[PDB]
Amino acid sequence: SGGGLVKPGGSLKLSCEASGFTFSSYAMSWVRQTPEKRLEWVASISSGGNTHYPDSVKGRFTISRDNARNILYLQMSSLRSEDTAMYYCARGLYYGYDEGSDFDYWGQG
Amino acid sequence: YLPPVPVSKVVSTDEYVARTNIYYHAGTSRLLAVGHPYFPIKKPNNNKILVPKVSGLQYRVFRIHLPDPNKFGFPDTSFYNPDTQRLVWACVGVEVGRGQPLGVGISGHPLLNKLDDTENASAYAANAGVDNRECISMDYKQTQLCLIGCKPPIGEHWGKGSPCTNVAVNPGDCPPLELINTVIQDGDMVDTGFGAMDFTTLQANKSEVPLDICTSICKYPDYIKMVSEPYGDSLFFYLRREQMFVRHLFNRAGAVGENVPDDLYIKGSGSTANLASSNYFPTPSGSMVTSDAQIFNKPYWLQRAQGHNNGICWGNQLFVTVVDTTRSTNMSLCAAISTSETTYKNTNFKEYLRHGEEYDLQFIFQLCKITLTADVMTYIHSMNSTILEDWNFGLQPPPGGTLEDTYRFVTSQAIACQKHTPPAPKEDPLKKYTFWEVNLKEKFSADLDQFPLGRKFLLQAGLKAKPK
Amino acid sequence: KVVSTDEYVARTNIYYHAGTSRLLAVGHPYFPIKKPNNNKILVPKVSGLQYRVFRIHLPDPNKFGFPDTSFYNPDTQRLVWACVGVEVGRGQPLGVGISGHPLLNKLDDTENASAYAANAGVDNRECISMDYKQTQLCLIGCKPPIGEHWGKGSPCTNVAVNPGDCPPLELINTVIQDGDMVDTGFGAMDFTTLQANKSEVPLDICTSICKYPDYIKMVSEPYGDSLFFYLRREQMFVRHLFNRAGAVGENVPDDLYIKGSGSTANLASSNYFPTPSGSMVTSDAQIFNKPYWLQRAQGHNNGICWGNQLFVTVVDTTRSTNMSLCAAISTSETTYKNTNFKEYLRHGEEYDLQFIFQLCKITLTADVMTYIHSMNSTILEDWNFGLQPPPGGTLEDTYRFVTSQAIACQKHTPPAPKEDPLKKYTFWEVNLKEKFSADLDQFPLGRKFLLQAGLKAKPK
Amino acid sequence: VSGLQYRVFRIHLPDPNKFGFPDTSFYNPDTQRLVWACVGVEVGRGQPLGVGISGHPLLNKLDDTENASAYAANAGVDNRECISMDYKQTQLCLIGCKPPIGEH
Amino acid sequence: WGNQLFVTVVDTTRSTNMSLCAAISTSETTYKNTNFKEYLRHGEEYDLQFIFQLCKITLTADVMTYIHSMNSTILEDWNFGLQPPPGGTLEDTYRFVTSQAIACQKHTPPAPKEDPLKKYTFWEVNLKEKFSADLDQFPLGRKFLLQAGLKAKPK
Amino acid sequence: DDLYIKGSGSTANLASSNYFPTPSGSMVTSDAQIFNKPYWLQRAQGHNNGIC
Amino acid sequence: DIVMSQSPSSLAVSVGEKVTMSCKSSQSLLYSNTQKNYLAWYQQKPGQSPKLLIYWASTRESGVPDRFTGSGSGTDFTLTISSVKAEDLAVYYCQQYYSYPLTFGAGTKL
Repeated sequence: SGGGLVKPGGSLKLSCEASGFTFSSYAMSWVRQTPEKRLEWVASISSGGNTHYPDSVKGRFTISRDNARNILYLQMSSLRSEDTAMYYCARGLYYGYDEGSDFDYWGQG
Repeated sequence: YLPPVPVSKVVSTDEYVARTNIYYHAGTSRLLAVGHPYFPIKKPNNNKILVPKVSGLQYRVFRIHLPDPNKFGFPDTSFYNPDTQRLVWACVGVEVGRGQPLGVGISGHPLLNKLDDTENASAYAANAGVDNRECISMDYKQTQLCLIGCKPPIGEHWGKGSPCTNVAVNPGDCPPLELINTVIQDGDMVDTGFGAMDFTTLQANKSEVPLDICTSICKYPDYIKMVSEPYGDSLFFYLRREQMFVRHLFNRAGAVGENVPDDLYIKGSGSTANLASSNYFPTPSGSMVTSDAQIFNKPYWLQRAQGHNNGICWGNQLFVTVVDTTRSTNMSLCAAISTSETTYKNTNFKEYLRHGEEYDLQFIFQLCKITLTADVMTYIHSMNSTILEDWNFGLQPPPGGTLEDTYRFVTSQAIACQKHTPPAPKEDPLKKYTFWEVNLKEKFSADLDQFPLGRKFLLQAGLKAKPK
Repeated sequence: KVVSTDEYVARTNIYYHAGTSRLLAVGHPYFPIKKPNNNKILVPKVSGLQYRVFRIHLPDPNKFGFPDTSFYNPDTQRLVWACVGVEVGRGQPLGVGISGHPLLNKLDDTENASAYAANAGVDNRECISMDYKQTQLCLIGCKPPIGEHWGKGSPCTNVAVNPGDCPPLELINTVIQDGDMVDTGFGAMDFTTLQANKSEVPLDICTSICKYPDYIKMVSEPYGDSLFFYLRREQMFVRHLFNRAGAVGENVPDDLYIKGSGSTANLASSNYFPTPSGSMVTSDAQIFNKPYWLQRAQGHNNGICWGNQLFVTVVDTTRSTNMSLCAAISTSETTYKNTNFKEYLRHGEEYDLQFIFQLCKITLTADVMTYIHSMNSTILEDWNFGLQPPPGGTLEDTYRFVTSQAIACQKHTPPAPKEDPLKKYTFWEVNLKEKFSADLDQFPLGRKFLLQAGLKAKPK
Repeated sequence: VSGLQYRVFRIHLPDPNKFGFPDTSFYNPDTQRLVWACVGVEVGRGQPLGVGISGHPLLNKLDDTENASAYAANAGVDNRECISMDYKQTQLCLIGCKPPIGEH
Repeated sequence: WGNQLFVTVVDTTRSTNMSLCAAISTSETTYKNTNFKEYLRHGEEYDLQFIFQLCKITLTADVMTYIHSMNSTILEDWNFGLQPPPGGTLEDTYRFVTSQAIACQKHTPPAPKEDPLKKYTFWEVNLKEKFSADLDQFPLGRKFLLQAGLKAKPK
Repeated sequence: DDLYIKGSGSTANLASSNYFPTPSGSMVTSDAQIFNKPYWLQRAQGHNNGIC
Repeated sequence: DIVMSQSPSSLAVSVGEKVTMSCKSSQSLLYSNTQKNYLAWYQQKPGQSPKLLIYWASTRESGVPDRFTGSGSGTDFTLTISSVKAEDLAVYYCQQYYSYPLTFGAGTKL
């Protein structure tokens, strides 16, 4: 939601907004686009706001969850141009018996 | 019936292992190496080396293969059945031959990041110029060590870590540091006393140190972690000696990026208005060599080792690591582009640097057998299963289960060559890791008498007479 | 450490037999029939040259319980057929087909020329047919037949390949099926793949890959169960000698020779191909249709057979004759004209099988429960002592769906009748199941054995 | 490469006297030695059987000698022709510790 | 003798030569002698399986003599560097001068050890690794058994 | 067609596909004669033994 | 990690052809206490967004026709489709969520 021209090395400030729904109901994440069709993954944080970080961005991608604005946010700085990508938002949900995961929606990207 | 009742603790390998009556020896003739100390020589446009970089300052790895004992000849094998049992080598004693005349080399750099001599200063120095770097050389700390185990030597070093991201790194800012373990590789560099780390990443000047270590990562072994192995199979033994002393007192020349708060001092004026570089570095120095300190040219006797592994070498496989500074002398020769003129001309000579290397190995081994039960199989399988694979498992069921086997179309094929271009599958899982190689597998002897070292083995234990 | 079957094996005293009806078979020599616009086949091309492969479908013995069941526990063991014996019906009087191609690359003879040839018209293709390697074979065993045959090799990237270059080279080693290509020995491979020309060969042999056994690797099975048996026989040699005519792949170094000029200036065919001669036939050459036997074989398998299931293959040249028809679309006119006659062909084909068998019984140990499980577990799949106690008690009914509010709509699950894995492989199939019965008194043949047995024949 | 090329197979064995047994006590390795012996041998050959052939584009030839209606023509220069033939059919096998000796 | 064995065999029967054609232009639909080059390759298929027996030799003079007469090079590869028991040959033995590549290579000197027939080239195979101690596992061998019978075995 | 390639000229048209062999009898011998020699029956594949 | 696995790249299914694709995790997919396979998927077409395929292989999304129904448990799986169709033409990503991070298939472009 809003992503665009950024020259690497600075800080990167982006948003993912809800559209006509309760924001605090389910899980949320950030995503990126690596053109090989080999996709790379960006960021996540819990409902309780625990940082979901891989071997990579732990403490790196600096996230701010906002339920009120119904928007997901992320902070970066001293950017990695290896993070050049078309970034995507994503969301979570809960579907509770069979134990395998469908997905309802995600952001503007 | 069922898998067994059995835990992992560790055990003293002598629990299950049985010691045999027989010993063998083999050894290489000798090993030579030659190369340039400071950097490898390649064809300038090419990436292929014309000349390798060689110095005592580089680590040396040695992989030694043994043949499968269960294929191997004895005067008396009666004592076992391959049905129920393995055989595995055991290394009782080890030698390192070293023949070179002992003497010191040296290294340096033609542009050395340097300010001045702070050891004694009669007056306030000048102000930072542009490019004051200088041509200076030094001696590294003297060192000896030896390393033995069936698992590769694990070194460690400093390194630049991923900074935890809150503040954006501005160019100029101290990267955080990370202590990092890694596999020790051949050609890797001894520390100089400047610390086991990567200069390349952490130092952008590239003029901070002499050549040899500049681009590389000096590493140092961590006895802790190594000894912290449960099976102790990294090494079951070693020895170490080293020394160094201070020589000179210098500074780094560059901008200050951590400035000194005044409170530590008082503000000066004139020449004292400006703080000189608080960077200092000592000049490392080795001392006089002695024949006595030599850890070499003497037999060793291992019976009880700190690791529960006792001289057991798994996978027909044994390692040695060697580091020596005493033979480090680099010889310098000159060749004259004109043999005619009778007046000395600098311009006439092409100066050259080469360095000699001498290695040898003489190895004693005991043979050992393994009785097999589940618990047996279990524990090992638990420890490492791969060994069982090179092994036939003595059996997979009780009669020899087979996999719809391998019979091949290959050995010499038709020159299409995806019928091989790709030879051996599986792996040496370390195949990525490069290091020196030798094969002894043809070199064994059933008689020690013939050999210089062997009789000592007798001698030390007595010969009694030599039977069996 | 494979062992003989009969290590553990436990025999019966007991035997049954079946034999087919026979074989009703026919069809066209050259190519199969279909609607011209369509791909839907009217009628099969059928040939001997189509590899001759047939496979076995039989009841679980354990299905039948016995007038005396007593002698064993069905549970503490299993109960497993062995093949005692075998026979093929093969009934046709023996016959000659023969072929070639209406267009052919040829320059000409080698042997006989008074002078060097003339210039080459382009597309000089000609119509000639040939005979073949004279051959029968039979193939006997339980694991799939697999033919090994040439291939084009993998050009690696070193040499940049130029238009028209030599395909690199291969042997391909691959499953046999029925109705596949005999060689005359023109190479075990597909020119259709591996020859541009498409004018080079008999049409039929244009089609597909010549295939030939690999004993060696079938020899090389861990258990030798592809076959435990076969026989192999043939005769042939060359009839004539003929040059191809085509653009040059490569040429001969001169140093190897001298130079002509004028007429003699110019290159004599390096394209050199023989014309084979397949031979006479005889009755005595017949290997067929005779009591056929084993006990010991090269393999641990002795009659060791699974899925109640076995593969059978044989091949014969001998009968290769077809016969055609002269179709007069008008009979009316009494005066002759070539006009009125279309021609059609098929190749009629015939066989039968009668085979003797045993059962054997198998108790259970890990070895049992493993060695084959080891060897292959697929049979204890077919058995029930593969275990597998599972979890998983409970669920929820929820009903009903039709209410038109939506709970997720449902199950897809015939899913896996699929059992033959190799099922996509397509070839002849013979189900035998209920043809079994007791006494060869009734069964035309293996009482042959019963006399080979002898044993007293029992009273009335 | 062609079939008509002779084949020569050299086969190395490892020294027995480096290589031991499940039970070796039955001998003294010192006072004696060990040597392999060859009891039996096999040759596998897998190809579908068939005859090849060779020829030459130029060959010294006059004409048919079998039947001639009239006397032959005058000999020109280079009447050589392209003709081919089949070689004599043959099979052989050779085994020993010393190389096969040829003659010509 | 000398861990060495020869086999030589020739067959005419498989002489078949397959011939294939490659098209330099795949487009044109009119047949032309132009478009097709021709190549000729020939297949070759061998295998070897060899039984072996194991034997020992007592030593006396007559022994040693008799052999030394036949071919004395044989003794070399054994012990008996010298006619009788002692052992072997007492000038210095082993040396290697390289590792990595600058200096005049280890092979700048000739190879001292020889099969003197090294002049004579021909096809080669190494078996050294392949031995097995149990016939049962092989197609051929069990016949050897069968020829001599001698069956029984574990479970 | 796909089983071949178009001709032209002389090859404009396709000759008849048909072929049939000409059977040829072989050398006859006195041996293979099966006659003028006695026969002796005891057991036959059928259950009849020489019953007419 | 497990970067999910679909390779080599070129295969295709013409008029009336069931599809062949195989995505395989590099960790064992028979798991202890939970015992329900976790597998994720996607479809990237021209004209709209790249989108999930399948979840738990026996439970399908609405707005997802049943045409995709897979089989197997554990590392590798087997798909079966009575009739494969056009929009089945697509890039099929694959994934598992139990142990995060989220990593992706070598992909099915079939």
